[PDB]
Amino acid sequence: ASATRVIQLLRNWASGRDLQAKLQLRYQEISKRTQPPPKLPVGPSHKLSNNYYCTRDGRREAMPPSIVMSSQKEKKAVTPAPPIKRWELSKDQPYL
Amino acid sequence: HHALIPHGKGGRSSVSGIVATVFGATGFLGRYVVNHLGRMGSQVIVPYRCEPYDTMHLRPMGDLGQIIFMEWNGKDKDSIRKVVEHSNVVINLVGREWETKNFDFEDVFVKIPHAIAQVSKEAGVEKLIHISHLNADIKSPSRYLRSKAVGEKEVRAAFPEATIIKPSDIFGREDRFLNYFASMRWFGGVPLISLGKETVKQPVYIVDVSKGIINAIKDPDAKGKTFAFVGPNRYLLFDLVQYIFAVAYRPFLPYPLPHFAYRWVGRLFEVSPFEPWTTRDKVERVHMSDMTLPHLPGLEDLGIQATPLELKAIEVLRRHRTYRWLTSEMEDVKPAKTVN
Amino acid sequence: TYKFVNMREPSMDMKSVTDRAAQTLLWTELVRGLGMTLSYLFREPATINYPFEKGPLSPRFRGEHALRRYPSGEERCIACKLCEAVCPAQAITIEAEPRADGSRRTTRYDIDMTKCIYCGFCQEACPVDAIVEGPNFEFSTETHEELLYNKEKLLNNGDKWEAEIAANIQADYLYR
Amino acid sequence: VRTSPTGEKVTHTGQAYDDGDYRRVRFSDRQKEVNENFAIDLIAEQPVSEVGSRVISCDGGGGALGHPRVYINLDKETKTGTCGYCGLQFRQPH
Amino acid sequence: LKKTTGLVGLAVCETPHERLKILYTKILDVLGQIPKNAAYRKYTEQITNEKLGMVKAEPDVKKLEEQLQGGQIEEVILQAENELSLARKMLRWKPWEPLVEEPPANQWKWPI
Amino acid sequence: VKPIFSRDMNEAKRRVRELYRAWYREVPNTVHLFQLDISVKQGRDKVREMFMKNAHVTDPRVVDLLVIKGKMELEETINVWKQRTHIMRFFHETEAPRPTDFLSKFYVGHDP
Amino acid sequence: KLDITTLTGVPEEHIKTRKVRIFVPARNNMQSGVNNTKKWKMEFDTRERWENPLMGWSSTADPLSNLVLTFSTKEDAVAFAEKNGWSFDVEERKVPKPKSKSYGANFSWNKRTRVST
Ligand SMILES: NC(=O)C1=CN([C@@H]2O[C@H](COP(=O)(O)OP(=O)(O)OC[C@H]3O[C@@H](n4cnc5c(N)ncnc54)[C@H](OP(=O)(O)O)[C@@H]3O)[C@@H](O)[C@H]2O)C=CC1
Ligand code: SF4
Repeated sequence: ASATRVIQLLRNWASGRDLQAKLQLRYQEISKRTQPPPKLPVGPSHKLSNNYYCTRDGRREAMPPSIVMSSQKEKKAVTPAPPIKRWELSKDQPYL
Repeated sequence: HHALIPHGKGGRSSVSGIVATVFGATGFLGRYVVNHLGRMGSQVIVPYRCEPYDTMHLRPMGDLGQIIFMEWNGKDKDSIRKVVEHSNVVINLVGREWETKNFDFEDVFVKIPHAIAQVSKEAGVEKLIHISHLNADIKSPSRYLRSKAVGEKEVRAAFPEATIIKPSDIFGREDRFLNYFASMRWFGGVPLISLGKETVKQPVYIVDVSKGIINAIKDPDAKGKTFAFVGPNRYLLFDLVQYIFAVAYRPFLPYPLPHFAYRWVGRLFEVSPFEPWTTRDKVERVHMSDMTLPHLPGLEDLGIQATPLELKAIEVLRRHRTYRWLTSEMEDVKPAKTVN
Repeated sequence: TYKFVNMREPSMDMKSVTDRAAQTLLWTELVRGLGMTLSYLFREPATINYPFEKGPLSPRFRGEHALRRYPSGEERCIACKLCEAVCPAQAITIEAEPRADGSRRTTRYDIDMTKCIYCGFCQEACPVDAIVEGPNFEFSTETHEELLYNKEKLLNNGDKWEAEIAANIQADYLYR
Repeated sequence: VRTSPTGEKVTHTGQAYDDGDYRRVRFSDRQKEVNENFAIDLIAEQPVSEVGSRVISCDGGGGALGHPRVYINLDKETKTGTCGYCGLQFRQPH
Repeated sequence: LKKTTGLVGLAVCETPHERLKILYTKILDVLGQIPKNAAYRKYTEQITNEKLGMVKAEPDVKKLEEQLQGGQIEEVILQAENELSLARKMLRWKPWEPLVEEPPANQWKWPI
Repeated sequence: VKPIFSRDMNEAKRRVRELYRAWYREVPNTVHLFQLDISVKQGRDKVREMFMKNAHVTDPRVVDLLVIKGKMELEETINVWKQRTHIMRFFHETEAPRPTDFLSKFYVGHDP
Repeated sequence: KLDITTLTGVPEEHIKTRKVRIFVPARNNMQSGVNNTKKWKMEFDTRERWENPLMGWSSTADPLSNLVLTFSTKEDAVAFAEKNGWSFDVEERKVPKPKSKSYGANFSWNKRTRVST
């Protein structure tokens, strides 16, 4: 910024931080508005051979739901899934 | 010249086909007439003289494009021409209860109506509606009433088939007649010439008058017919004012007005460097019973039935109702005495 | 995986107790907040001097729709109605007839800027880059009717803003 | 841009309010927005390109900035081939 | 003894093993009244017996929590109470009975 | 068929009677609180008309459902959840009369 | 005798004065696909459409102008119409009659089916 040294010292002491290092206002550090022309890459399906849509047709591979039980026509107890594992306290900062 | 086929269900978006130019649309009657035209989907070419801010309240009444606001000059006739050029119906509501400096009673009741009628005829306007009080007459003592009669004759002269409606006292939410009496309580006591014992009044409801105008526009037979709008019942001035003060629940302080004794009060009102408290002609209107003109057709001829004042008085005068009735709900009041 | 906010126990030693008693009695934390506000007072304000200074915008900005022309001057739109189909708010009404030259052109192209949501569709759908939301954003009107654009209004907007619109498209046409 | 008998500026679509029509009132103290540039005149003014191949391709210029590429047949000597999108005209020499 | 369970509204149980034993025994007693061939009875008995065996075998709260994989042991006792209530209502509902009614012809056909 | 609240038409009629009672006694309070300009008799006449609108119903479940809706509307009116606009919506004041004779319909528009 | 008319909230004019058409939509003759002809459709009667004065857009006052419903079978559509108290007209499904196609017939020795080209 354009602040005088005295004002910088005062604002930094009031903050308790060095505000000059990280300034909310943006200066020349921002990217240039005009940029060199881009050339975006093509995807996996841009091939001239072995690219039949039948192989990569996602939608046509969906199927109607499978019917596990239908009313209209020992065994171990089971759960919807294995029980969730307990989370572990973060190493970087366990307590804020 | 400009014939439009009606389309739609008569709603806000429907095309009624009545392209109209409501002069004095910003007025108490205009506020309702425009509303009805818009709800029918009638294109209303509103001529204004004031700031657009004042005309802003008319904007919501019509759909997009239905309401066109164009400034017009009261004296200049080219403004009248441009505002009636593409109109099949023109309604004349240019009345000033008091007399202004620039515009006198004659200016607004003879020259302006006659100019409008003449220019409407030049443009080819199919139907014209003119408004003049039933009391207004070529011999009526009130100058404004006399000017209204002269303008009525001139309007008939310029527009032979114009439907000149002749309404009685009009009351409504933004009335100047009922509200006048309600505010007389502020003015010391209740001034009552002859205690209002010689002034029978027949007030018509504003909505009834507006719908009457609209139906007259719609009905073919209305052309070249001097309609007269009369109230459902006739009341003595004392009775009406008493009922007003009852529904308002304001302390009735009726002191009669001796001509000479209260003439000094009227002179003081005139002495004011501003207008003589809405002129003395308004007080003359108060000092006059409604004329009974049964020969002229009435509301029922158009099919609209006049709504009784008693039912609509509560709505009109609840605004003047204060903590006087808010804190003390008590009960309601009784209908005014009907001199019929 | 998870972190405990709060869940901290204050020390009970006499020094810590004295410090916390000082904070309560001497309003230390309030003074810290006050100092923060003071520092922000001495920092440079972020206000830009509108209208003399304008906020940054990118070439892909979506503003007032503008029908464009070919360099020859012929109007680009070819009455495909693809824009009307994708329009998520049905703000585009298109009518077409074969014109005298025999080309497929639009007799009516109305964009109701009161129903449009400025989604950016149509600009990405039109096969001929006809309707292209221009850079203009300050086109407020005093009446509702002014915002119901017509084909003449859209073409006038395109003619007015073509210098900027062509440059913005040139900037962004490779990303599309 | 021709002017109608009422004095209105007729549009490139040919739209003009008739003297009987009441909708002309909307321009009483305002203006009717008409684009002076007419597409048909400008597309007419463009010179007809002469190409020596039976089939030619018009992209409208600018490559991806124009219109979808179409191939135009120019065998007919009587009539010039016209681009469906661009509207430019081409014909074989002689 | 943990200071807090960590979840508000859940308090540390001073005697977790005894509470769990009592709750599991009450669950088994309620399940006894359920008919023998009811699937609910069989599965709940299996789970309850496994839990009770683990509870009796392990004397350490942390090890028991690791073995049960039911979260903190207070959550386990809450879950046991919930199971007790479910079983008590199941006795009234009798879900083991056959289906009340077959659905209409195409009540579950999609697309229509 | 499972009954909503009444197993027979008579019981539904009893519920209708209760709802009518409640609306009837509520009407003057509505007029006073909402500062409506209608008379109490006018409102009660509208109530009667609304109740007779559903009279043709000949199924107990439909009657019960209508009663539920009536109760909800009455609760709204008893509270100030409904505004003066909502209360007056019953009185189609703004809407112009729609003629019902054939000749008037033929004149006005193409509608059947 | 199910009647939901009171509960639907539809105003009486559209309940009484509207005729609903129950049909299987015919194939768009421009295309040979038939997938759009496999489900019954319920469509209301057409009403007046007029031009808006301002822009010329088609304005309507019929709330059910765009309402169309899909039903698997004719009976389901009929039941829905009856429960809603709408007068209904049912158009029977039109199926393409079986045709006899022979590529050999294009080269008949004596019959007229021989193709010139
Ligand atoms: N009791 C009643 O209301 C009765 C009414 N009438 C007549 O009904 C008509 C309308 O009544 P109402 O609406 O209540 O009256 P208002 O006085 O409330 O409004 C009359 C209108 O006249 C316009 N006006 C007045 N003088 C001029 C002028 N010099 N130039 C342009 N415009 C002018 C006003 O516009 P602006 O406000 O901008 O000046 C206003 O819109 C009037 O002609 C009145 O005399 C007759 C009998 C009874
Ligand atoms: S940006 Fe507006 S006009 Fe364009 S497609 Fe989206 S909604 Fe329609």
